[PDB]
Amino acid sequence: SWEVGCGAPVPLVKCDENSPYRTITGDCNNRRSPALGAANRALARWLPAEYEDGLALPFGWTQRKTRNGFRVPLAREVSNKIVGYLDEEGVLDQNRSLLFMQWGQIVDHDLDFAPETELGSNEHSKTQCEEYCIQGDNCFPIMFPKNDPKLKTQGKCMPFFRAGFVCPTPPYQSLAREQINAVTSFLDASLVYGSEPSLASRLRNLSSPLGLMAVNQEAWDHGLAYLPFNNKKPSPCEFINTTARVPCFLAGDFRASEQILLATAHTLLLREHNRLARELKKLNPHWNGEKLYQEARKILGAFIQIITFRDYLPIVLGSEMQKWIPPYQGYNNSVDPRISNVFTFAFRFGHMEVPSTVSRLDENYQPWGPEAELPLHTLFFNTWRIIKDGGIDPLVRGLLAKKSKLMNQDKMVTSELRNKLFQPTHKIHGFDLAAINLQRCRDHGMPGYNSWRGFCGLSQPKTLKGLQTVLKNKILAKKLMDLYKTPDNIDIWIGGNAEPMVERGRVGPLLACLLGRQFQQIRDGDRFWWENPGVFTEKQRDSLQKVSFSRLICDNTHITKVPLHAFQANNYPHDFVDCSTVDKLDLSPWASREN
Ligand code: HEM
Ligand SMILES: *[C@@H]1O[C@H](CO)[C@@H](O[C@@H]2O[C@H](CO)[C@@H](O)[C@H](O)[C@H]2NC(C)=O)[C@H](O)[C@H]1NC(C)=O
Ligand SMILES: *[C@@H]1O[C@H](CO)[C@@H](O)[C@H](O)[C@H]1NC(C)=O
Ligand SMILES: *[C@@H]1O[C@H](CO)[C@@H](O)[C@H](O)[C@H]1NC(C)=O
Ligand SMILES: *[C@@H]1O[C@H](CO)[C@@H](O)[C@H](O)[C@H]1NC(C)=O
Ligand SMILES: O=N[O-]
Ligand SMILES: [Ca+2]
Ligand SMILES: [Zn+2]
Repeated sequence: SWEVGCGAPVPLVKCDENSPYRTITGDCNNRRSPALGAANRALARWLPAEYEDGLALPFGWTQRKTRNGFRVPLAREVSNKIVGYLDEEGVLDQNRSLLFMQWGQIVDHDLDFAPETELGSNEHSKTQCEEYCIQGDNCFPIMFPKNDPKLKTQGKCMPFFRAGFVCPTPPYQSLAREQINAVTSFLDASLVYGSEPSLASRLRNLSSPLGLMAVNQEAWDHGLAYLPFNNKKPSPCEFINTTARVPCFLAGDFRASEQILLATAHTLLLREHNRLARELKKLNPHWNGEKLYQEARKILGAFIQIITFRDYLPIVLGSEMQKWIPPYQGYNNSVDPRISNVFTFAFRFGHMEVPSTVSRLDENYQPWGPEAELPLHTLFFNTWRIIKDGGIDPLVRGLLAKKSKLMNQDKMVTSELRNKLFQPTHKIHGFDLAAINLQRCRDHGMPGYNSWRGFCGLSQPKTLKGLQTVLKNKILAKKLMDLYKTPDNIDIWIGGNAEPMVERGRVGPLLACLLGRQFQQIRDGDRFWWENPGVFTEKQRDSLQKVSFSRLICDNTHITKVPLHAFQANNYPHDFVDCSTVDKLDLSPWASREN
């Protein structure tokens, strides 16, 4: 009927239908449709894109173009009036560790990245957006409202660049603009291994045939490995401390250095690979490098899948888990495994779970030195604090022993992200992630709040009194109505995040539906789902049932006291046990004898 062919990246690699291992690109997962859930393709559209001109321009682009007859509010104004708060006292989640926040971010980076556009190589267009706050082409600046403190110290706007779109990088489309997913849609450790062959090979330790990943040679961690440095310049991790001059790390995912606990999580995954691979080699001395790498990569992918679906999702979705993600029934080649455009906003519920400080703790899980607790904003693109301030062990104790922020209708996003965010190319701790999220919703042509309520079979408030009942909050509903005029116009990120949480979950009804549908699809539409008969043996699944974040720590750090349930709020030493009492990963079922 139409032309579902459009594609410049058209990697169309040769599919080995006999391959026991994933491609890096995610091609060849679906036999009938080989590019399905592959990287560098369009994000899936669950609903048609909504742009000001029907094609590509965001709502808010043209000041004289209403949405449903109302001006859309400035992203930064919604952020100041609704998302911001002063008092960090009483904000912490009494039953979620900081690792619950951190694992969310890890799983997100595995599933989606819509990278900002670039046109040429060296343009004035780049700085002209920052410098002159001029809207045009892929410059879509976040303008400050009249009373904004940042107007006094930071100029007229926050620079913002439109997300890249599929087919051309620069020329527009006759159909609607579709944003790219740069990573594999499968939950497959693409953030450890990469989603492009090139990056994927640039990262491996080929030198030895042991199937190990490439490590920092310039620096080490009390025996244990560092991610290699990206020695590309200019380095944002260098720029935040020109003295220490420590570059960003080099991971499967370009975002790995964005904050120090992400860099930490990633470090442990570079590690557990090698712990697994070496264990494989001891157990299978005949196996070559490929076999150890590919088999190592496949055990790590299975680890992330299990932690995500057994430990993480049930305490996000709560009473709604069983409704959207019922027990697995095997692989369904008819399920669309693509990450949706809306999911990339839904999964940003995580921004409301980030607390204002990060701690380094000791063996007695006590403050580590005199500057043990640090403000989050000092830790963006910060690699020097890991290398020159005691490696990742003290940060990992913090992940276990400290708590996530709880989402709160009156305390949504900490000022560490809402006012002090650091972005590369940009020299300030002065960005607003909430404002960015709202601007990006529009950039991506997102349907409004009630389109999504409708999509999920939920009520669609049309008046102030309607909104008050759905949000169970008069003041929040009144502020949203003063800004948006109609609930139809509420940006999905703030609409979804404003809903009271479901019984025993950390998101409201709308997000539970959007997140739950996506997670159900990425499991059921995945030919390499760990539990799909023929991916792993009866005996391996008995032994993969064993895996744990508690054990991943024990086995790749010098930490010897851990919680059993590492995502729940754990207080030392009362809710902690010694590592010996924690089920280990019995690799005996990977034992190969072919003689
Ligand atoms: C300190 C922690 C974090 C920082 C500094 C951070 C920062 C960012 C930034 C700068 C973006 C890009 C925004 C844009 O340009 O539109 C982003 C996107 C995102 N963040 Fe966060 N974030 C954090 C934690 C989390 C957590 C905990 C989650 C989930 C549980 C999460 C999920 C996402 C998702 C899904 C996106 C969109 C990814 C895409 O491009 O497809 N983040 N984050
Ligand atoms: C790939 O792995 C090899 C073997 O594990 C690494 O070579 C070793 O490097 C360290 C320090 O550079 C030495 O302490 C070991 O004794 C070396 N062993 C051997 C057998 O060479 C090599 O550095 C790794 N390569 C990269 C680029 O990360
Ligand atoms: C830069 O790092 C050095 C250690 O290399 C540290 O002593 C110094 O305090 C750092 N400065 C800043 C501003 O972070
Ligand atoms: C496979 O997926 C499609 C679409 O979700 C569904 O209609 C079909 O019945 C599924 N097959 C099974 C056995 O569930
Ligand atoms: C804390 O969370 C866990 C799930 O991780 C749950 O089983 C437990 O009941 C919760 N504890 C409290 C005190 O609410
Ligand atoms: O995508 N990082 O939050
Ligand atoms: Ca992936
Ligand atoms: Zn700047």
